[PDB]
Amino acid sequence: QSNAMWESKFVKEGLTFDDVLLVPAKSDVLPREVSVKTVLSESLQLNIPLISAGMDTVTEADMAIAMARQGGLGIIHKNMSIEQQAEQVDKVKRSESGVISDPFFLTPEHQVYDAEHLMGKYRISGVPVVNNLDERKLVGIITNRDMRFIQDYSIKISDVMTKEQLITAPVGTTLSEAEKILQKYKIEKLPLVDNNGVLQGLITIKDIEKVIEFPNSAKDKQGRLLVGAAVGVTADAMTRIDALVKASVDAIVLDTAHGHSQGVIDKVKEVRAKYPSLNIIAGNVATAEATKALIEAGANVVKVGIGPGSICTTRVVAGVGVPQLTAVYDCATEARKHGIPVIADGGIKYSGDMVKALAAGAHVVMLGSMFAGVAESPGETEIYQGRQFKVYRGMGSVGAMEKGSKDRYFQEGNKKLVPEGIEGRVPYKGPLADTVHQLVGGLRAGMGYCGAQDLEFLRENAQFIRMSGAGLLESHPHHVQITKEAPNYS
Amino acid sequence: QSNAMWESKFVKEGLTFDDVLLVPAKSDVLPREVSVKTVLSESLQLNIPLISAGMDTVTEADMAIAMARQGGLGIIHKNMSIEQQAEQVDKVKRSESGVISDPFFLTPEHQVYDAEHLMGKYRISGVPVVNNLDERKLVGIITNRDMRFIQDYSIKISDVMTKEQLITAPVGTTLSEAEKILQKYKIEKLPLVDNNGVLQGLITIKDIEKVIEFPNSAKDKQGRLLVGAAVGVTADAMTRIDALVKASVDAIVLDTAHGHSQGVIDKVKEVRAKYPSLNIIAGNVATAEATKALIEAGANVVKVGIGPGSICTTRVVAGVGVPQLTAVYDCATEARKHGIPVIADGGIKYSGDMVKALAAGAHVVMLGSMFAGVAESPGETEIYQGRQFKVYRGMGSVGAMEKGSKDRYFQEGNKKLVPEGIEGRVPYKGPLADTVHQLVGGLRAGMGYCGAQDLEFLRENAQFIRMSGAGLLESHPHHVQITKEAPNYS
Amino acid sequence: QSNAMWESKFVKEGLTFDDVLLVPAKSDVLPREVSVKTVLSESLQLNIPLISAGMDTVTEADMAIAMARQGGLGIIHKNMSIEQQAEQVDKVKRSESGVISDPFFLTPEHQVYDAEHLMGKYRISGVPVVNNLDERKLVGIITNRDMRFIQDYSIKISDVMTKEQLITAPVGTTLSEAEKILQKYKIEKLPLVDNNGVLQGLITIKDIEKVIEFPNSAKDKQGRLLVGAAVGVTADAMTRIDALVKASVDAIVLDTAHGHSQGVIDKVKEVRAKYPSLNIIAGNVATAEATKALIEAGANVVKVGIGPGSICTTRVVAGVGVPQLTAVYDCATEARKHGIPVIADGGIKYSGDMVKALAAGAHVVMLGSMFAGVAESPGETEIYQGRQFKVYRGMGSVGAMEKGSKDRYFQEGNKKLVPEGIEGRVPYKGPLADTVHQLVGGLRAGMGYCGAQDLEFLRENAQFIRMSGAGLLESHPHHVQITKEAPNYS
Amino acid sequence: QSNAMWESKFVKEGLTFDDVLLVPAKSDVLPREVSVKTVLSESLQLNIPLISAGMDTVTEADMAIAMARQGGLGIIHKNMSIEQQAEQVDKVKRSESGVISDPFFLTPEHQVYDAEHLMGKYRISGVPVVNNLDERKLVGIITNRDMRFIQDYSIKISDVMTKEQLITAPVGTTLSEAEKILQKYKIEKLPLVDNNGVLQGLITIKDIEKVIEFPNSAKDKQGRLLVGAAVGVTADAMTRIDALVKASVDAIVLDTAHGHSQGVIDKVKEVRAKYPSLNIIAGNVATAEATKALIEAGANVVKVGIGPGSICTTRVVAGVGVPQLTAVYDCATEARKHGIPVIADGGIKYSGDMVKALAAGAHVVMLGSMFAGVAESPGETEIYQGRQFKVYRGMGSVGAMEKGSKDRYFQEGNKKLVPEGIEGRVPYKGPLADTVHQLVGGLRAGMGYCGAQDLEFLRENAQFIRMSGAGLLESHPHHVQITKEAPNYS
Repeated sequence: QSNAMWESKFVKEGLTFDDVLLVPAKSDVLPREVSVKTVLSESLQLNIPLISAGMDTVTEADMAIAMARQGGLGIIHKNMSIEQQAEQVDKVKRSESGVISDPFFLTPEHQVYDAEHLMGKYRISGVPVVNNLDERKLVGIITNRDMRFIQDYSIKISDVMTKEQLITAPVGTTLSEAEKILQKYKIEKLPLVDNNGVLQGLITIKDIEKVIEFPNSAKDKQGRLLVGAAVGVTADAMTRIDALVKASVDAIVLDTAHGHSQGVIDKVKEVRAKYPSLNIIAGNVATAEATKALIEAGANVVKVGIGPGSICTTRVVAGVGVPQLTAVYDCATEARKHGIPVIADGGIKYSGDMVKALAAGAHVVMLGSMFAGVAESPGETEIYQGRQFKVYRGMGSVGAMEKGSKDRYFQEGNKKLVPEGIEGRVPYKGPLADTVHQLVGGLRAGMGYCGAQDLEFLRENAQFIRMSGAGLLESHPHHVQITKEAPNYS
Repeated sequence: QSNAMWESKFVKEGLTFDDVLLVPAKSDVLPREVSVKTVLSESLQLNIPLISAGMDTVTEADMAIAMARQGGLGIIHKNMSIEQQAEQVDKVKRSESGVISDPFFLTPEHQVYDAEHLMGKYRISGVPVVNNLDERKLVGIITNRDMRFIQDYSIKISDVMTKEQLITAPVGTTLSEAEKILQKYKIEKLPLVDNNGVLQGLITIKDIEKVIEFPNSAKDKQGRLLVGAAVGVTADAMTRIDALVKASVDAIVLDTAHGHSQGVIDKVKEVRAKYPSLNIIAGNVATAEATKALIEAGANVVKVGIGPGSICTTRVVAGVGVPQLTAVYDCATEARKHGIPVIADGGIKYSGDMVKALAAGAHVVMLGSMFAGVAESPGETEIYQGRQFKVYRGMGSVGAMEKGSKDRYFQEGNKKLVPEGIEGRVPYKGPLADTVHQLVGGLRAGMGYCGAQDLEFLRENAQFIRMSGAGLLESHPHHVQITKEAPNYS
Repeated sequence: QSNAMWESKFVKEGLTFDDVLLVPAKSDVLPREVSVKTVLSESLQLNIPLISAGMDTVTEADMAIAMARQGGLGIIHKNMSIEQQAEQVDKVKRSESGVISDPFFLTPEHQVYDAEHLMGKYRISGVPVVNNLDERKLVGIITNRDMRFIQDYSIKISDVMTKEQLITAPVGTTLSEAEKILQKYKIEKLPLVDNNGVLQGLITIKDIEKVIEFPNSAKDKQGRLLVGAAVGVTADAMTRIDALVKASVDAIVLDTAHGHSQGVIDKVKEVRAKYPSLNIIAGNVATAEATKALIEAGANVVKVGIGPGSICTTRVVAGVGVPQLTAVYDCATEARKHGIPVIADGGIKYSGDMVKALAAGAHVVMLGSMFAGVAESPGETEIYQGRQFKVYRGMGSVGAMEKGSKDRYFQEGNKKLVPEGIEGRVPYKGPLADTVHQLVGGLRAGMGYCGAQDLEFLRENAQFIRMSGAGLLESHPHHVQITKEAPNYS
Repeated sequence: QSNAMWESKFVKEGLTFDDVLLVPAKSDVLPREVSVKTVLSESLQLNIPLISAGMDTVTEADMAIAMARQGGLGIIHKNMSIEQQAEQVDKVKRSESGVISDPFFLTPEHQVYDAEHLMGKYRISGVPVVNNLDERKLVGIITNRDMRFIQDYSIKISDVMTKEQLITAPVGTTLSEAEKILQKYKIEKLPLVDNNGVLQGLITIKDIEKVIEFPNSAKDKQGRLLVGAAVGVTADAMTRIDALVKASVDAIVLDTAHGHSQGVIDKVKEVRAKYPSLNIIAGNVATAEATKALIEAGANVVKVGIGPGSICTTRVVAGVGVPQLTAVYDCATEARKHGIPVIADGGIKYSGDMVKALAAGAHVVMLGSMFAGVAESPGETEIYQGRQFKVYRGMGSVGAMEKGSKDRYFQEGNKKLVPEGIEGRVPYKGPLADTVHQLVGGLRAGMGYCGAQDLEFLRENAQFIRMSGAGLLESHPHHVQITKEAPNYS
């Protein structure tokens, strides 16, 4: 077939969110009752199908805590040093239930400075103290309550801790039973020791009251919040990866602009080979062939989308891409054959778009722009025309690339950059929870319409219908002047 | 066929009003002579193919009176209490010919307050008086003319009514013969009694002069204006329905966002089972399958459209919908097999759109936005830039849902809403009659072009032709500066 | 085939000017050398494929003179009385060579008032005088030169005409030979008489110098400018037609909004039957079937287009129409079978559009909006933002209908109108000739590209290629700021 | 097949840049390593696939020097006299290595005026002097250093040149060896003479240091910069061509609006016949048939595109054209059969567009608008709203045609023009090099995505995917406010 490539140049046709509507269907299930949980793997389980993009304007520790608390996942960005990125991961892991099996501790010879340091770093209200670092016999605890009486923090621990026997509990004490012990004895902390009195761990009422406050939290087997981390394909990738895995990261995202590059495929094999059980998310790919190549290399999740991002110019400057809905569907067709979930990354303006990507076969969606004006996002708020804004930049933008996204665009050494992205700003949105509430609300409605009691049914079942540009103008509100909008719509 | 659902995801294609034009055809019938009447059922017969949407910004008693007087139908909204909604229905039923068979009456021991109450409630110029409530022997009539001489309304009826024998007439006296009796004896009221003088009814010149004033009125077998009423699927639906049926409502609209929901199907069976002859309009559905399921459940009219409304965000936030012209056609294809009419609800900007929906198979169209700035619509007029406006909100909007449209979106108990609609404003349009005149005028022209002497011919015969976006720009006025517009166009 | 009509509803697809480009082709012919002439019939022959629409804002006598002088045809509108419309036709016929065979004349007993009247009415510089009305012996001529010495015009002709034998010439003297006689004897007028001296006719240097000034003029066999006239389908149509034919009109346009109406078909048969040789243009039709029905009724030209006009709302308000390029092609396919030419009426914004309509099979195009700001058009110039404007209204607009276009919309008696058109304004364009120069220039270029030495080759040969909306944005100028435009483009 | 032409009128469908995206593919090659060189012929070899359009607002000598220095090609425009155009070509040829084999020289009897003239004309820092014009024995050199001591330039050379034996070198001395000789003896000039001392040539450090400064330069076998020149089809074409060939032009562009015109085909045969080895670029053509006809006539490169230009109105005014991507593909399909390269001329807004045209089969792209605001372009900078602009006009614009582009539009003698183009302005872009850097950068990224190590692989391999208008809005940045843009994007 000498001329086959040449003749098939223009045959393919793609579709995106605005070309298409979901067709309503026979439904015995109400929006209220549907299940929105998704399993990306046995060690990664979300209560909502949402991930925040690793981007320096989108996700850092607080955003990751917030997302995890709602049931989704944050991906900490790589535009910081290895020490810095692993420190962020650790903060997220230790937000709740973090010191139960692996406590920090001090000796009476440390200064109050150290105790202030740990408490502020992890937001944990007390620090257990041991006789020395070898034996680790618990001698007492310095807490936030002890702290308010201390003026100069340069003093040694032994001076501020007045002994009284404090209530401790055996190893493997559990939240539910710690809940009554704290209640019964009227205490906020519960050190865990063995029969020899050696400190094994610590439980706080925060650990307990956070379970009540965020009942939908996405957590590992130990009850700690899930967190992911971005890693590029660079000579230092394994080093970055090593420190992440030691910080108990639940997933890495190997993040590149072209997932089908041999360099990416090799890095995945090399990472899978060193960490057989590590959750590995790899992207971006827009095709079936690319999807199969990442999976065979050992990726256990595949991230889909080339160019669709609100801030990306890849399609404009390089001329390259696939319309996102076709991309998701093309990639989901392949990954389904392997029982592998895909992430739809980029292009989602409204909650409806999310529904469409999930009905096209994605297990989960990853959002940049809808999360950047949110309160937990890294940047602070800027003023334009009296209203508050937050900066949002493409990983392809010159600004982002100077701060270490260069490898993503294969620009890694270059003195003069050629950006695939742009810089912009988004309105301040308030706390993340409210944005998720609307997102999940729109999903529940659509699943209601499509008769899907859970996300699996939705991917396997839901049917779309294509429309014209005139079909799009009908779908939006039209030809009436809008006095007041909604959180779901503009 | 394991993979069939998966592969058919993107095959369907929809069309809306702007994608399409009607093809002109051999015509011996002029616009002037065509028949625009439609039968939704033997007990529901419209002289124009128009219904006003039950929405709190669109239809209440006056709008329903106005619509009925022009030949269409109002649907009173449910965003009021059951007492309040049935009271509205009653006002519409009693506007004309309402007391002929079931008169109100008083005894001389009532106060003038009561007489003022009835006259103001029904806009009827006089109140018959009977000796007591059991016998009901007519002793006389207090009228608007008697009223102008009364200062304090706290006084008893017996004091103000000076006896003179008044002209009465036998039962079953008819408008045409009442017309000459009032004329012959020079009177405005004509009580109806039996041989024992027991009040049976009342006829007024208003009853007579309204037939002359609105020759196209849509009326039941008794000559009273038709009226419909909205009912949601709620634990209290039957209660609401019971009071409506007792107020002589001609149709209920069971109104939900997803008509294909099992909960809706069951409610229809349950209502059909209790009221075999009640006119039951059920929606909304966008498909053939949904249409068949409502009909088998006992719906005798089906209402079509998901998302197309000027104020709806359903398609944007939930991602769900079908382009309205395809929806109408898909649903009309199914209902035709059963001899069941469909209503096209939502999306109509211009009179031409109306024609297209009817040629696509709808028996009738239901309009929200084109009727909201009209004088008879419930809200009053707001000022923006010196011009008068009227508020118009989607039943999906937060505002509407707080006032009781929540059940429509399956949000019925929810503390935090996720709206499918938005709030806006429309220009004040003057009296309803002028808007209907243009609507019906555009319909008559199109039927002229398509060679259709009536609406049936139009549904069975008319052919469309699809066009591009460039085809749409040609169809509108283009590339000339508009100095003055028209009532039909912008 | 019970369900065939129902299923074929959406199958048809139309195209308009903006959906399509002409494909360039092998060309040995330069723009300069191509022939742009068209034959609508043996008695109607244009040197350019252009007609001005009969509309009260577009064509009256001067516009018709101007158009004819350039090689096209004016259609005088019917929004004036029968006397008035025939008077306009007569002015156009008599502009050049009008008195050669049928001269006006006076007797010495007429007042100078009469002579002033004729000269001003026809713009002819002199009036022949005869002894009396029966014999018609030429006694002399009162001219513009005689006039400048006359103060009071109330005086009798005999008083101002001082006799000198004047040079006359025999009947059937021709322009070329009159040209030398006027030159040889140094005179501006040349009365024509017989051997008995009875006035037969008159020739002026204007008649001669106009042939030189407008070498491309569209003229009848007698050398008089061609003119057309609009006629509606009304009880008075034949009366209007009779006076037109007596004024030597070359064509009538039976003009209706729906050409496929039985009423129009019957009127054409009835007119064809009374005037077998009259040129009859009938429209509007958008289909093949309609085209065949008009032709069999006796129309010898068919006018095509429903809704495409810059000022028409027909498609919006009635929902009715066909995209103009498909309309032209569909109608041209049918008329070609009969050797019948079609006119493309409406929708042409640029000279390129014209080329496309002709390549789609139209013999000629009819322009409203491109001719309304022209100097010869009936309205005068209005001021908006310091620049000069001309009003332009759709025959469907309320304004036009009040002035007698009602029958066109089948509204003929109606107290309350339902308009198919709108009112607007266009910039003042200067003399018509400059607008035609650009129009014809664009046509010559396109015919150059398509390799067409004449219009026939262009209709039979030229191929189009369809494009998207993105194809349209490429075709226009894009993405550069325009400092100065051109007469061909915006 | 009597009716075949008639029925095939609407079947063809075209695509342009915005309808289409490139599909990413398996890639072992990084953007950094890909080869962007193209061979238009053995005597024309570019290091980047870029040509600047011959247009009076785009390319003259400096632009041609700049383009050649970056690896592309300038085409000097024809809107100047033959002397003037050949002088421009000569300046480009002599920028580097121009006097090595064919030196200018003077005799001591010339004035310093002559020496100033040559140095300023060619930007060469010194002028060799010979005893007389026949023998041509080198007696010395007047340089820029000698010049700074001279006040009145009217004096004879012999007076200012103080003799010292100067270092010369044999014929065929090469840059690399001249580089050390200049270094060893500390001199900036190196005259070349034979054994009899007859001046053969000259080498300067500029010749040497330019090779280092512009390592990617596009050069002929002699090491001189490549340059092209525009020629129209006119009675004087050969004369213009003769002087160009004598100035050592590397290519002529026979430039016409319709390449398929017999007049163009004949001119190509006639030019090919007189200059069998001359590089001949001919256009414009949009079709396969036109492409084959130019090639058989002797064109060795074909230039593609009718109407797509940012400033062209051809499609609007003449209605003529083909969407550029289809045009390139249709023409590349034909030329590939002959081993003939095509140029994509017009329509490229962004670097991505460039990639698409090359993947559609073009060997090279030709840019007008992207190069007009560049510093080396002929016009100077205009002020609008405080920012600097550069005028850019279409060769079809009235302005350009008055200055001699008339023949291109077959308007060659015409008193009154009918333009195919428009006049506008573009922002000042700074030095050309920066614009090329971004252009080449975008190309390298796209080739990275498509897995193409060189341009051949890209044409033979790369696959596109079609998208809707909604697909285009996704591809651009969407729905976020842009605070700062990039050089690649807007």
